[PDB]
Amino acid sequence: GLMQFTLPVRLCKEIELFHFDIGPFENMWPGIFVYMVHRSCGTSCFELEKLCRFIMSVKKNYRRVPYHNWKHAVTVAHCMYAILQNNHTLFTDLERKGLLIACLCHDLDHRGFSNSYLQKFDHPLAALYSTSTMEQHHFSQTVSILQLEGHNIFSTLSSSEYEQVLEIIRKAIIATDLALYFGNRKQLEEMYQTGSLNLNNQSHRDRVIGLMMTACDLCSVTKLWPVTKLTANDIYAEFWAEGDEMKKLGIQPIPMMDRDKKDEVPQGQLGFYNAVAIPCYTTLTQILPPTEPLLKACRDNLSQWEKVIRGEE
Ligand SMILES: CNC(=O)c1ccncc1NC(=O)c1nc(C2CC2)ccc1Nc1cncnc1
Ligand SMILES: [Mg+2]
Ligand SMILES: [Zn+2]
Repeated sequence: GLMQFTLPVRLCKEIELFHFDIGPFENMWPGIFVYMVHRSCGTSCFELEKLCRFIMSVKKNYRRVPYHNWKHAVTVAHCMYAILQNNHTLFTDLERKGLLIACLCHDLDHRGFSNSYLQKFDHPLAALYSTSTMEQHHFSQTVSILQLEGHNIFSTLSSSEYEQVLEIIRKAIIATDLALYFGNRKQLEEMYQTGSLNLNNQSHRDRVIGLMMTACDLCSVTKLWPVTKLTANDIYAEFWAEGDEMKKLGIQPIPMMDRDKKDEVPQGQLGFYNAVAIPCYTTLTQILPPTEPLLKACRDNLSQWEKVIRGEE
């Protein structure tokens, strides 16, 4: 109860910045995450005996994939933590509790394949969920772990606070289905231009949290160039594996995934930052001004990829 976590000075300072890397030491990530809950939400809002067990069950149910892994979970939670702490008043005590849990669980039991690959493979999970396949799987795994004994971190909420918090987490996890991002950004844009946006409209908050979630989920692109560059490798390791699996199914895959089209990557990154990342953070900064560091860091990296093409690295 009087048992706050501390961190090495460098981590204590660097953790409050959007562009924080959580480092190569697996065994501190749980301490980092707990620390984020305790500053973001209070020393009280989760019983330590129960949080720590939830964290360790969630670690266990991520897999050893190059990108969609436990380290990705915690990066995404960190980024959400930075947004909450720079947007201190805008969000309820419940939103704070649910969104960090949402982020930690957002990719539970991911195998490193797209919704598309399950559909073309005819994987059972595509039968049981037609759209946002992995995302309904991830929310489903999250509820399963919450029902293990000594794992209900929410035990002390009222029935209705409980239903609110699980409903936050579910929409939050679903929003990480980038297929849904595009229209969710379009609608939020139109509501901020035409000034109709209202953060007491619960359908409006929903969209906003949805964008926050896209932003956190993509936040490897808002890191210092050396981190972005090296995470790009991890994401492509998965893509090229999927491309290989597409070919096995006798389907020439999209070039993003053809490991014989490695040359076309830097142009592909350009396309992506232009089509997706820049738009995401632009609209996010438009809505939540204190998140600009994300847009600035995104732009730097876009520029770093322009320099790649021009032969300058
Ligand atoms: C939707 N279009 C495309 O996904 C795209 C197209 C052409 N090339 C690349 C593309 N996607 C990505 O690069 C990418 N995608 C994603 C999710 C799967 C969708 C997440 C992070 C990414 N980048 C990244 C991350 N961390 C460090 N460096 C880079
Ligand atoms: Mg995902
Ligand atoms: Zn993710």
